[PDB]
Parts: sequence; structure tokens; C-alpha cells
Amino acid sequence: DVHPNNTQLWIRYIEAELKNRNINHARNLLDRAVTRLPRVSKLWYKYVYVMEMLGDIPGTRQVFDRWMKWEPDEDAWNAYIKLEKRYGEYERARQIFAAYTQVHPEPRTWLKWAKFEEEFGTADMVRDVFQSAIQYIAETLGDDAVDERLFIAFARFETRQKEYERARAIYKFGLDNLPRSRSMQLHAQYTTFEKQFGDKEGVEDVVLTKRRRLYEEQVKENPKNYDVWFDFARLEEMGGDPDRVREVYERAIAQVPPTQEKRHWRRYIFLFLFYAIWEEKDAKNIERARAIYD
Amino acid sequence: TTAHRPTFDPARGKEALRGPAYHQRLLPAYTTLKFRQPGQGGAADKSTRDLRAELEAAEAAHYAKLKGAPRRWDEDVVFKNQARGTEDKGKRKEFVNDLLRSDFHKRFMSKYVR
Amino acid sequence: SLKRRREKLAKSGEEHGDVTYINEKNKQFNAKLARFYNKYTAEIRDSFERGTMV
Amino acid sequence: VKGGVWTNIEDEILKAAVSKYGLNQWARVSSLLARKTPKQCKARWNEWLDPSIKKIEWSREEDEKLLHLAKLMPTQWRTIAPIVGRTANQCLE
Amino acid sequence: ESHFDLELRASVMADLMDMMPEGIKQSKVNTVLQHLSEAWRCWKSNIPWKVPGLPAPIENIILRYVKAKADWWISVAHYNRERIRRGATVDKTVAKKNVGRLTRLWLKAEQERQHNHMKDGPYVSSEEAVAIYTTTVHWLEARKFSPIPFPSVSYKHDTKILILALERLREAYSTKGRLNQSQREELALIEQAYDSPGTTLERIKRFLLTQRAFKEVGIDMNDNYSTINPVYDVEPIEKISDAYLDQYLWYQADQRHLFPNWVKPSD
Amino acid sequence: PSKEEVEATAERTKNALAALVSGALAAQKPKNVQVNTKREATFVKYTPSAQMGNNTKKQERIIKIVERQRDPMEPPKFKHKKIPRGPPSPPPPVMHSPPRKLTAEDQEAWRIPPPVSMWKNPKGFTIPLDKRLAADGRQLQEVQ
Amino acid sequence: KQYYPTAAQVFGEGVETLVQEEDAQPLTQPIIAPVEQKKFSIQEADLP
Amino acid sequence: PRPDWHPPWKLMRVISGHLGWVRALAVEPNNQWFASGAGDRTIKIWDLASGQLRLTLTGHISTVRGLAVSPRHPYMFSCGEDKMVKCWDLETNKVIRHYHGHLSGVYTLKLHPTLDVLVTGGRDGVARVWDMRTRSNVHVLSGHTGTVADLVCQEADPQVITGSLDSTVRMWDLAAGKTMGVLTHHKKGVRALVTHPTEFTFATASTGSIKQWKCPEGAFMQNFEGHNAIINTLAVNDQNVLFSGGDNGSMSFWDWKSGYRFQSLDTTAQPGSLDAELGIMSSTFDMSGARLITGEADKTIKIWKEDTTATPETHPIEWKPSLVRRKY
Repeated sequence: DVHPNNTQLWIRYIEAELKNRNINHARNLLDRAVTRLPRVSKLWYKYVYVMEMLGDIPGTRQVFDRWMKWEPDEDAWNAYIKLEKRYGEYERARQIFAAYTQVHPEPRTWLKWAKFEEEFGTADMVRDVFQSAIQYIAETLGDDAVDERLFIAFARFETRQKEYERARAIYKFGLDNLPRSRSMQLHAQYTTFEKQFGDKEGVEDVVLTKRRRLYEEQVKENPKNYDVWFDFARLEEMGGDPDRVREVYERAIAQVPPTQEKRHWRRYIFLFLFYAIWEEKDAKNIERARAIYD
Repeated sequence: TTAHRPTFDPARGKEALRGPAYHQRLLPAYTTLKFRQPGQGGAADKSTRDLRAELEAAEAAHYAKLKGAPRRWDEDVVFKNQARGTEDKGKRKEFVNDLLRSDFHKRFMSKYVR
Repeated sequence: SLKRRREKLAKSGEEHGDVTYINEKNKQFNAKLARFYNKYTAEIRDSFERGTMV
Repeated sequence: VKGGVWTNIEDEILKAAVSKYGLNQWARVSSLLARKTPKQCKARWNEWLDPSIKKIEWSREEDEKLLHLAKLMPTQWRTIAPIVGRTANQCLE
Repeated sequence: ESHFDLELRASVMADLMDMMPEGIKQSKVNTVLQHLSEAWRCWKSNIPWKVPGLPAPIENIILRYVKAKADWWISVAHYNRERIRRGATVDKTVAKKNVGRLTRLWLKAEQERQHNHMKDGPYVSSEEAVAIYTTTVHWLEARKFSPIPFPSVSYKHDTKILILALERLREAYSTKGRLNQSQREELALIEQAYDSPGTTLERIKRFLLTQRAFKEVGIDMNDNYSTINPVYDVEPIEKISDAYLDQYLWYQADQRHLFPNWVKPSD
Repeated sequence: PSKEEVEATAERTKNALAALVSGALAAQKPKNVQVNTKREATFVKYTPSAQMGNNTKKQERIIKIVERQRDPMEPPKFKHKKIPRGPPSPPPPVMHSPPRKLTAEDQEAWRIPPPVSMWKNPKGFTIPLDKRLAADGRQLQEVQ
Repeated sequence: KQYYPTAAQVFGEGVETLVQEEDAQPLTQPIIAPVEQKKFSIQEADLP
Repeated sequence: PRPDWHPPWKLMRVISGHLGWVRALAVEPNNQWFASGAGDRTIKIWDLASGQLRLTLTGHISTVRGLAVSPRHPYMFSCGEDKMVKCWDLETNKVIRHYHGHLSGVYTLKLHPTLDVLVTGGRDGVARVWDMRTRSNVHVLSGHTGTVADLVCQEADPQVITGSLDSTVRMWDLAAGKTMGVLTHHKKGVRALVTHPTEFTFATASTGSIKQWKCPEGAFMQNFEGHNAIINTLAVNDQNVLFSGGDNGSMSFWDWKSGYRFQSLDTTAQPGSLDAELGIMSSTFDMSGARLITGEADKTIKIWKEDTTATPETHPIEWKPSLVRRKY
């Protein structure tokens, strides 16, 4: 009466009854306490734990069902999935993931469902879980807000299944349909995938794209890092895309050193020297080389 | 010594005791309510937009009225003109939200501590 | 829980170094003060150890 | 009489009394040190026993600062001493 | 005052409970009310209050309410001084409380003035100071003033000067029923100076030659009900030296004509 | 609600509150002599139920109830008593939104320093001098 | 010495700052004026 | 529900003169003056158009926390932290009645819209229903376990709604003096309540949370999300502008129907103020809704008005029908 909403007090009373074996008194207190405080997960955890100690697994399921009506957090949904996995009801745990993804539709819970189905289901149901996650997060959050974690986990599941073409298709689709700032790790996983299973030309293709993006970030931070410019220069020359190499050298030239020190002008004039050597030995553009020198 | 203590649980208001009427507590006084008369307003609503209109009318009237809309004895000495720029104090009165630095408090301490 | 209560009573009854207190509640309060404030009072503590400097 | 030299007994009792009584109860502190006045106990804390008092030898920068300030604000030792960083009696001596 | 404290404590506590994030352990909040009391005492003593590691929202609550209490306390000081000056109250406790409040306020203002002098420099400009000094030297050179010497070892009027000084301090003790420790020791120092005038004179002249750092001076306020004024409590051994110097300087300035006729009060 | 529902509400509540105002007035001013001249009788029709132990039906009853003539000089009969107030009505379910997820850094950011007073020591503790001088900023204070 | 900026600096240009430390009207002047009749002759209510 | 457009508000006038925090505000029913109640123990009457000080009334010995000007009587009612509830006759500028009986400081005072009834709430945990004429305390609305911080009176059941620092709101049957319902949705102390003038709904404010409720059953409507502050005040227009005013000095303007926050800003502290002294402590609109009056912990009254030059294309509504799961 003085402290109606005190968790410590409710636990003391419940435990006094349980210690002195007044099980029915204690269960009345547990119903009263989770009625009084339905967002205090301690009282819900104590009640499910007590029923599992008493061996009433239907009673434990009853308490958990009332909790799920209150729509608790992810730890309570996980605890109830783990109850059904403890006692062997994988279809009942499948039903709990259905409700769980409705309440907590984050990538975390979808990936937990996918790992569950990889252990206790079929590859078709793992694929259905992944497709449903992509579709749900697309239709709710938008098509650019689907997560690279979903795409990576789907591709890695197919790689485990030895569906290398399906894994490559998933990686390529995610990279094509996501922004690069939120497909960084998708591209890193794609690079490791091609180093593991792709052919050689695919390996230097994906390494070229990865290092190109890394050097682009480094230039975006420091526009005047001349050795970075030289390495990205050599990367583009080994790639062999002529308009790209010309654009890279033109941006490098436009990066004019504001300091008039000859100690920086060494490397800047040297950069002109490599633009000349590329459009003398690879592009074979003599007029362009003359324009470079002029 | 915990005899002298703070209050963590202040006294809760109670329903009155109920019983027969013997003790005299509250002598009758002002036993008639006054009501707002004709000309005293109160029970006079116009409208929201009407009240808005008289509000900016009155406020614009106040703003418009503010704006105006219809060898020498004193050359022997050593220090000169030392009180220029002193009488020119008094342009605008500044309220200061720090009592110990207000002009009121400075005046008070000058008057009373000597 | 009772066992942890016994163990912490014993380790609190142990005394390493200088007595700065006059009873048990004072000892507990001084330990709490050390837990909170020692990261701010190290120079003053060094001064009280050696006898000088700020 | 109430005064004289400060001994180790008196200084240690003064520190323990300050640890019980703080620094605003010098009459209680002196009541423990009943050979000294409350003013003397306070002066002993302020001029010797306060832990911010440097009793190490003066550096050359400190000496230059002390002479420079004693030239600027003459014989004003209570003013000079916080700027130098030592006590007024230390600066004067 | 007891009621104001009850209301203030309830307000600070309600603010702190509503400020605390859900899930922080919230037993020690009465701790914050102890910090509030200490901050108020720090304000009254003009001591900067700065608890290391106190969370900033809690500090903001305490600073806000210490200022509000300070505003109420100062307004009551103003109101009670106006009542005392008017004579509208004869409550002796109200008068001694009000004099305590005005003493604390005056010393806060005085610390701020001293600090402002150190920060904003000498207010007298160097040109003004040189002009004042030059006027003084030209005056004293025109009056042919002979500067007052340091008192000799064998100054022929030392005993009379010292006896005048000690009589002044003893008559400051004349009508006294209860004496405190410093009062009894100053009486003892005066009778020792009576018994050994030569030794006291040597000690005084040694102090005047050597001492440049002095004891703390107590300050109180004397209430006149219209104004209050500061009263200074100087160490007795220093007071004997100062009274000797006072009598000596007055006698030497009288003999050397330092003060012209317009300077009043005149003997 | 419409004007008719507002006026029905105002009438019902004005009647209930007016009865309580009359009660409060008669409590605040006892009416000098507590006798009434208008001491008429109430009649009550009284159909009884059976009995303690008998289930035979018995006769319908007309009750004449009058308020008793009490002596106007009498003080009240019974001394009042202090009884603790009873428990509240059964507290409702606490309908809070899901709890805020806090970090250990949030807990650390709201921990509160133990106050060491420079004036007060109600329990007479002996505080170490560094702890006593920790909250002083006069060690911090810099003079130029 | 000025320790603080002016209210015009604190609040900007389009903000009107009012320092009101004195009442416009006395305590004897009622906030709501009572209705007085001001009868200075004993005139009959109706025709007698 | 798409928000309606509302112009932003901007600071029109700053009034100084109280020597304490401005804790109470009341506008007289003909929109010519307003009263302010402050921690300097005082009640000031200000001309609304010029913002000008007509009168200072003393008569509380603590902070004035509650002010009401009667629409049917020439009375203003003041409640304060000195436990006192006073009726002021405005035809004499004098206190004429007390409503004595709160055990501690009185935080909130409201007049009944149709009955000659006052309701106060205080630190003694109760709302007290007073008969205005007889000064009679006809109900002690009991059941809260903390201070009754705020309170509203309606003309239909539930006629009294109290919000309390025990984090709880109670709707009360005023005829029987009993609780019809308890709302336990707020996690912190309920400091502000407001009813809508033209639809039968109310809003409650605790720390970081504004809830809207349908009368008479108290059904939950919507949350005004995003004002992360202790909210001291709520004010509502008849043009569906809700103002929330926060103890740290932060202000939000919301569309009432949709819950959309169309303006956020902070108030400014008067010179001399500490940064700890930024805070809105009281608020009302004027009788027309065109002026917001706030009383602030920097001891000021601030008058806010809508920006006349603003346009739905100058200040567009940045609201998209969101599509996430608000985990309620």
C-alpha cells in the first residue's frame, strides 16, 4: 500500500511465499505483480522461471503468451524461442519468429530467424525468410534502406549451399541497388567472395573497384596527397580505362599546389611527367602529349 | 543526532472528520458574491478573430503613439575638466538580473554602509 | 548471498595502511570518498605525503 | 601563556582536529590544542600546514618574479604573495 | 524561514526526480539536497562552490535555486534595513540578524572591488599620480617642511609618547565587564609596557624597522540604525606599536607645522 | 457536450455541492440551539423478509419515525478519536512505454559525488584532508 | 563597470524591452471600476 | 493525419520588473490586462497592448503560484506557497476571502467554467474544491501520493482533472468527489495539463512526453514527440496551436490535431542571468490566441506573436507520413 510499484518489494513477497512453499499464494502474487507492472521484465522473467522450475511447461507457455501480448523487447521474444527449442518444438519457435518479426522488424531479428531456419529447417525456408526480410524492409523503409547485412547473410548462406552463381547474383544486386556509403561492407564481402571462388579477371575487377573507392575516399580527405594520386594513377593505368585515366590525371592537374615551394613542385611536375608517359606509351596520343608538355 | 531532520514525506491532506456541529471555526463574512455588472465586461465575448482585430488595433495605436504618428583663479589649479562625461549618464535604465550588481543594491549599500 | 555478506564483512574488517576514520560508518564513508574523489586529489595527497609543494 | 613554538604534537593534533572539525571551527580545534588560541591555530594552518604551501627551495624564475613584483607594488606583501605563489612571510623572508 | 526551507527543498527534489533518466538508481538524492545546503553556505561566505565530478544538470539545478534563495535573502535584508532605519521595528533579533546580513553583503562587495582593482589596474592614471606627487613636493618645499625622523634610541619624549599611547588603549578597556582572551592579553601587554617602558620601546622600534607582514584583522559592523560602519579588530602587540606611532607622528607633525589652519578637527 | 448536457451536469453538480455547502455552513456555524421546530414524521411502508429461523410470512409494517427531542443544553456525547487513514483504492496497472536502454556511461554520468561539508559534520566523522579540500576552488583560483 | 551586455544586444532589434519598476496607477484606483449612480437630487421613481 | 499549416512565432516584447521567477499568469476575460505572480511575493497587473505596469499587489508572503481572473465576478484568485488561497476584490484592489486548509504550498488554482467553485492543488497531495461564496471546502479530492502540480476544470464530466508529481493523472467526478479514472502512462511527474477549447480532449505533460487524451473516458490519442525537457507548461489556442514550455528554456509549437512540431526554439535570458536561469515557468495565450505570454525563471514576462510575413511556401511543413514502428 505504501510502495505499490516497487519491484524489490514485489520480489521479496513472492520469494517469501515460494521459500515457505506457498505455491498458490506465490502464483497469485505473480499474476498480481505482472498485472501491476507489465513493463518490468524482471517480474515476467521470475514468473516464467518459476513455472519452468515447477515443471508446468504449459504454464510457462501461458505466462510467455501473456507477456507477448504486452509486446516486450527482443530478449523476451528470444527467451520464448529458446524455451520451445529447449523442449523440441521447432514449429512453435517458427511461429514465435513470425510474431517476433511483426513486432521487431529489424534486420537483427530477421537474421536470427534465418539462422534458425538454417539449423532447423530447409534451405527453401531460409531463402523464404531472406526474401521476406528484403521485401518487408523495402516496402516499409524504402528501397535504399534495405540492409547490406541482409544481403551479405543471404549471399553467405548461398555460398555455404555452394550456389556460387546465386551468391554472385545477390552480391551484384545489392551493390547495384544500394548506395555505396551503406554498401561498403557488402563490397568488402564481395571482394573476399571473388578471391575465394571467382575467376582471375573477376578478382582483379573487384580489387580494382575496391581500391578505386579506397583511393577516392583518401583523395576526398586529402586532395593534395601526391603519392596517393600516383598510386591511384597506377591503379587506373593497370585497369586500362583510357577516359578514366585521362579524367584522373586531369583532376590531379587541377589539384594545383598553392605553395610555390619547389619541394612540392618536384612531385607536381613529376605528375605531369607521368601523364606524358601514359599518353606516349599507352594511349599513343602524340598531340595530347605535346599539349601536356605545353 | 537525527532529532533535527528534513522532511521527505510531507503530510497528506485528509477528508474532514464528520460529526455533530458544536465547535465554531469560521465566522460568516462576505456572504454575497459580486457579479460583473453592465459595463464591467467579463460576460462579453466577441469572437476569436474579433478579439484578434482589437488586439492589433490597440497595439498598433500604442506603437504609433510611441513613434509619434498622429592670471585666472581656475587656471591656477592642477586638474581640469575632470567631470566631463559624468552627467551624461542616464540614457536608458537597464534591468540587471543579478541583484548584487544592480544599481538598486549599489545605492542601498552606499546609503547604509558608511 | 549470506556467504558474500560474510566475505565482504571480513574484507572490510581488514585494514591496509593508515586509519583515517573513527568508526565503521566513517570507514565506509571514507572508502566511498576514496572511490569517487581520488582521481581529483592526487596532487594534494602527494603534498600531504611528502610535506610540501602545491 | 597562549603562544610559543609550534611542536610536532601540536601540529599533528591540529591536523587530526582539522580532519574532524574542518577549517571553520578553530575554537573547537584550539580547544584540543589548549596551549594556542583559535587565531594561532588558524594562522598555523594558513601559513604552514595548508598542503598548497611550497617549502622547497626557491627557483630562479620564482626569485625573478618576487623581485619584480616587490619593485612594482612596494611593501604590499599580502598582495604580492598570491602572484608569486608563496606565502607572504615566505616572500618577505 | 523554516517554511521557506521546506518549500525550497521540495522544489529542488521534484526537479531532480524529473531530471533523472529512467533507470538510474535513485536512492541518493538527499545527497543532492546536502550539496544544495553546502552551495548556499558557500554563497554566504563568498567562497566559490565547485564540486569535482558533479553532473552538470544537477549543478544547474543547484545554481538556479541558490540564486533564487539569495534573491529572497537580499530582499529581506533590504526590507528589514528600511524598517530599522524608519524605527518601525524594535525587534533586537531582527536587528542583529540584519546587521549580519549587511556585513556579509558588504564583504562580498568589498571582495569584488578588491578583485576589480587587481584586474582593472590602478584607477589613478600615472599622469594623475605624478601630478598629485608634484603638487605635494612643491607645497612641502614651499613650506620648508622638515621630514619626520625615525624615533631615536634616546628620544627625549619616548616615555611620554608611550604613556599616552598606553593610556589610550587602557581607556578603550575602561568600561568592560566581561573580557575575552585577546582583551585580557592586551591588558597584560599594557601593564608589561608600564612596568618595562624601555624594553617596550626597543621592541616597538624593532617592529617599525622590520615587520612588513601582519596578523589578520577582524572586521565587524557597528549599527547606528541609520548607517552601519566597519569596526576593525587588530592584534594587541601591533596595536601598541600603532598607538605609539600614532602619538609620535601627531606630535612631530604638530611641532613641524604639517597641517595648515583649514584642517579640522583642531585641538 | 451540448448546452443541454452541460446544463444538466451543472444542475446535478450544483445540487450535490449545494448540499455539501449547507453541511459545511452548519458545521462552521452551529445553529445556536440545535432543535428544530419542523419536527414532522416520516412514514415507512416496511415489507419484512422472513425471520431469523422462521420462513412463515408475517404482517406488513407501517413505521412512524420522528427525530428525538434532544436537550438543547447538552454538549456532544462522544470524544473524538485518531484513527490512521485506511489504505488506498487498489492501485492501477502502471502503463509505461518500453524502458529506456541505458549504458554504463549513462549510469556513470549520473552518479553523484559524496558531499563533504566545510561546515557541517553531523556524525562527527574524521574526513581526510584531501577529501576536505577537494571541492575548494581556491586551489584553482589564478591571479594575474 | 558593466558586467553584462545590454538588453538590446541580448534580444536583438525587433524585440521591445520594457523595464517597469513603478506602477502607473495607485492602489486606490480600482482595477474594475464600480458602477456608481451619483444621485444629487431626490427625484421620484415613478409618477406619484 | 496531415498537419495544418501554422506560422512560426517570434519574440515580440520582453517585460522586466519582477524580482522573482514569474510563476503564474492570468489574462482577464476582456483581454485588456493580465496578472503575473512571482517569487518576489507579488502580483502585477500589466496592460496587454503596451505591456505596461498598471499595479502591484502584495498579500502573499511566499511565491504566487496560481492566478485566475473570474469571467463572472470582479474577482481575481491567487494561490501561493505560503499555503494561502485568496479572493481579491478588483473593485477595491483588496483581499476579501481566504480559502484556508492546504497543509503546505499551493501550486495550482483553477476556476470552474460554470459553477461558483474554485479548485486548488498543493503539496499535501490533494485537490481542494472550494465554494467561492462561503469559502467552504466541499471536497478533498484524495488519492494522489505526490504533489498535485497541475489541474484543469471542465464544464462536463470529468469536471476535474489533476496531474501529479507521483507521475499520475486522475479524472474526478466533482459531484461525488471521487476518481473516475487513473492514467498511469507518464513515467515522470505530471507538471502541466491543458484542455482543448473546442473539442473534448486534453493534453498532459511530464518530462519528455506529451500525451493527448479523449474525454470522458480518458482514451489515449497521441504523443507529441521530441521535446526532451522537463515541461513546465502547456498552452493551447483555438486555432489548434499547442505550446510546450520547458524548464531548460526550450519551446515547442505543435499542431494539435496531427501532433506535428512546426516550431522549436529556445528562449533568451535577460542580461545578468546565469545559464542555469534559462527556463519557462508559466504560460498562457491571451483571450484571442494571437499573443503567447510566458513567465520565465530569468524573472521576465515575454510576449510572443506569430510571424505575419511567413507563408506556407516560406515555411513548408516538413512532415512525411512516416513508416516505422513506434514501439508503444
